[PDB]
Amino acid sequence: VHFGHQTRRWNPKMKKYIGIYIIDLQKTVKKVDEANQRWLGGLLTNYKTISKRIKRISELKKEYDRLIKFLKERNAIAEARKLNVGIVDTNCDPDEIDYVIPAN
Amino acid sequence: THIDYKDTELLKRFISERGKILPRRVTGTSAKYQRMLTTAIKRSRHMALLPYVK
Amino acid sequence: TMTDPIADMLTRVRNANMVRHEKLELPASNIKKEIAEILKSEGFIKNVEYVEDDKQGVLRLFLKYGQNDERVITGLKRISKPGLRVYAKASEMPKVLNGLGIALVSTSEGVITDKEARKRNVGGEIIAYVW
Amino acid sequence: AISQERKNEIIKEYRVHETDTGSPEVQIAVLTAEINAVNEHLRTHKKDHHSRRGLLKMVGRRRHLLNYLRSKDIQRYRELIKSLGIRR
Amino acid sequence: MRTYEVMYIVRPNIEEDAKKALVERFNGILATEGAEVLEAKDWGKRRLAYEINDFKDGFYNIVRVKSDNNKATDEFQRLAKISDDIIRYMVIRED
RNA sequence: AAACUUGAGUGCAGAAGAGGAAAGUGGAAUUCCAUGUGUAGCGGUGAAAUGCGCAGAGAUAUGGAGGAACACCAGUGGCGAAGGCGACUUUCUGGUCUGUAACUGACGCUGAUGUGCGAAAGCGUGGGGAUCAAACAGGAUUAGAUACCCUGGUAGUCCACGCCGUAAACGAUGAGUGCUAAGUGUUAGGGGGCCCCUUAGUGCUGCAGCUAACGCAUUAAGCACUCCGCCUGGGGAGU
RNA sequence: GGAGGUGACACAUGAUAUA
RNA sequence: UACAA
Ligand SMILES: [Mg+2]
Ligand SMILES: [Mg+2]
Ligand SMILES: [Mg+2]
Ligand SMILES: [Mg+2]
Ligand SMILES: [Mg+2]
Ligand SMILES: [Mg+2]
Ligand SMILES: [Mg+2]
Ligand SMILES: [Mg+2]
Ligand SMILES: [Mg+2]
Ligand SMILES: [Mg+2]
Ligand SMILES: [Mg+2]
Ligand SMILES: [Mg+2]
Ligand SMILES: [Mg+2]
Repeated sequence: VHFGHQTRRWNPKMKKYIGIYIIDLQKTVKKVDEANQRWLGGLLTNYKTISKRIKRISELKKEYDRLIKFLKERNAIAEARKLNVGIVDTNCDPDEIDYVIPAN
Repeated sequence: THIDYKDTELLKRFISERGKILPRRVTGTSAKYQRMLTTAIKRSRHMALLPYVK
Repeated sequence: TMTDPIADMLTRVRNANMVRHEKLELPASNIKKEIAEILKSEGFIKNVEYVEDDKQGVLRLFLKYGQNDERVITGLKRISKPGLRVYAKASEMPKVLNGLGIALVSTSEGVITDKEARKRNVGGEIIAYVW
Repeated sequence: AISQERKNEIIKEYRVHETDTGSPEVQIAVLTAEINAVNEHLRTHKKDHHSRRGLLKMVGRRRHLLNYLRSKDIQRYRELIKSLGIRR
Repeated sequence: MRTYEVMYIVRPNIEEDAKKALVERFNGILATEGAEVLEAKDWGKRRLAYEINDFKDGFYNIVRVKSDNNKATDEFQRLAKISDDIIRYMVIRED
């Protein structure tokens, strides 16, 4: 859980956390103490609308089959980073993680 | 090594079936080698060691 | 070629500060050493080290950032220039950022700040504003 | 324009001390031989503008070295002026 | 100061005993004015890759020269041009 | 006034290059000419016609003359200040890059005026004249067609020597110097163990920053200092 | 997938403001 | 629409 992505794509901000690059296992352990489907656009920023679908899911079969299945993560961070913890590989941006775990 | 225009056997390997100089992306030669190759082949064509168009 | 070694120093700080580097090295000179110490004394930078070498010396500066990685130095500006030198009197010493910043002045009692230049009643060449 | 053998002859004659190759006297003397040789080339190659541009750079570099030598020690400067066929 | 690698082709229908008359002479021309010949060679009959002067073969000859004036090889090139025995030639600065 | 070696030059050791000037050598093709075979069209367009051809064309084969240009190599490859530079050979000659740290010791940067170089067209004198081709002629098209298309064709296109001094002469981005994430091609080198590091070029992508936006982004349009050139609504008018 | 290089018959016209 | 023809 400490072998990151290839060198030809490693973000420069993971140099402290980092052939291929190997993660900082020693630093992740100290960081770990400090700390499945598509993410709908506006899951957090549009709860005034999603909750209606969440409520309508609780309350047709064609909708529910996709609704149950529903209710890489750049959409989610913006929904949270704009509101003012997560595994952060070398290719991922660390500057936008409050509790970054530098483990693969 | 420096390519000699007299060495027709080495040069024939880099010409095609019509006597055209082969591109280096086909033969895998490097850029500086292909430049030396081209001068030697043109020298050898002039001395009738290699054909212009066969 | 290089015409203003002081403005080159102020710009090296500005560029390193922009990307939040911890430290920077630049070739040394007497006035650059004294400018750096005033920035240390005024609390804009962390530390200054002098590294001797055969050519002209090296100055190592250590930059300062507060909580939430906020920059202590907000801006640097060269005032006196080789193309147009700027001098001031003690009675017309400029205040930088209404006193929240400093002006570096080369006076006949050395290189000092603007608040001290008015205290000593000396004027001189306005080197730079730091805020 | 000039061979390494001819250049080393000039360096030996005009050097201000042994193991000196960078003094103005050595540089001006070598530049003078190079300028004369390209002028010889340009007498039968009048249309060689590209070479003539390089000669103009040598003339400018020689003039700058002469100005530096003149302003630093006029005695060395005036002795070098006669040694070569140089006016000013 | 310089080394050259003169090559020339003699026409194939020449009389045999007349060939040494020019090769000795053309090498002789390639030695005047401080032009010590380093080496002479004589390739055999070769099939020319194309017809030169409606010929199919020739006597390839390689002469290596050591001069510092190149007027020796200039004399060779002047003479080879107007001589109908030699049908193709080339001078090459080896180094 | 005196020191210094980092800037700038020199020396030494390597390397790459369509950098330039002059003179030679060569292969393909076009045109013309001759000769042999050989007979009814060839050529050309959207369709045609003008045109050439039975006096032997066109086609084919061989030979000759002449001028011009150099397939393949050939590559956001290389060189040059820019304009530009592409067959090969020799001669003369300019610049750049890498390494080294002998040497000099700030000798630097920029640059008004000035002085030079400067695509193509054009001009003068004299040569040359294959191809192409302003003008021009004929044939088409069209309501007309002073065009676009076709068949020809002069200047010119080529050379030498003078002149001209202009281009979307463009990266529409002046020069110099330093500083500021990364990734990835490529050209010429160097160091160390095919890879890692490092110089100098040349491309793409992309942060910070900048921008009106487009975009630029260590080859800045970012952050700074020096010098030069230039702008101040459109037209009139670059008159 | 997106760029940069490379190469590749005939059809005329429609006044001013206000829209 | 008010015009122009
Ligand atoms: Mg060398
Ligand atoms: Mg070089
Ligand atoms: Mg200048
Ligand atoms: Mg001017
Ligand atoms: Mg012209
Ligand atoms: Mg026409
Ligand atoms: Mg003419
Ligand atoms: Mg001319
Ligand atoms: Mg302009
Ligand atoms: Mg600039
Ligand atoms: Mg810059
Ligand atoms: Mg970009
Ligand atoms: Mg680069």
